[PDB]
Amino acid sequence: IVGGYTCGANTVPYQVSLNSGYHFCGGSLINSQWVVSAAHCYKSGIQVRLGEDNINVVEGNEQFISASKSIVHPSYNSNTLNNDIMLIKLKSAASLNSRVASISLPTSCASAGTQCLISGWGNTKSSGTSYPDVLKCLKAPILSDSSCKSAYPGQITSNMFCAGYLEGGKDSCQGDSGGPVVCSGKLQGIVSWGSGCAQKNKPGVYTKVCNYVSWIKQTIASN
Ligand SMILES: [Ca+2]
Repeated sequence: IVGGYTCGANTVPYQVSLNSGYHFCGGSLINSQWVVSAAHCYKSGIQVRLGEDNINVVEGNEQFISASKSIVHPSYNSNTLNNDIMLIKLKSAASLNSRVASISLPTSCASAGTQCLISGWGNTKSSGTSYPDVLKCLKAPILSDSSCKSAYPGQITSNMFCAGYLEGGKDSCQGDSGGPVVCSGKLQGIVSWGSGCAQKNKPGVYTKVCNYVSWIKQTIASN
């Protein structure tokens, strides 16, 4: 997260870290056994880390649970990043408490202009590299479909939205990938892609979760 703030320990209790020996992506807990992340975050041997603030210190509220199964969207296209969404099932149910909680799925898609909360342990610099140990947060508005398509001509599908600040300075970034965009208490986006981070006229692009709620529910009902 570039141009964000320290969230505060466990105030984003649905935020997970995916770990394969190191943090490599975010995710969102949607019930005690299931995490939503980005398909471009797929790898084998994922451990889900719940209840994290400082990802490099055991602070006492963590739950580490290995993935039992990953399910990349059937229509995920790694070339265009269309359908950039994946489900991860946990080997055991998380213990839900004040610091480890699920985030609601949307029933209807989010309004343009809605201020949303994006979070993660990704890079905090535009130009250069610095990865934080504690969870960072950013409040960012959903941009219009027209400004999104103008920013990335030919590349925006109906399964994507832009959020952020056209002037630059505030954005998600590498390492935030797969993490949540929460609007009005619902998981509306997944951190997916963008040209650089926090650059003028190059906002963040997010998976539009509301297009996926039928597939999420049918998948969780069968696995
Ligand atoms: Ca920790």
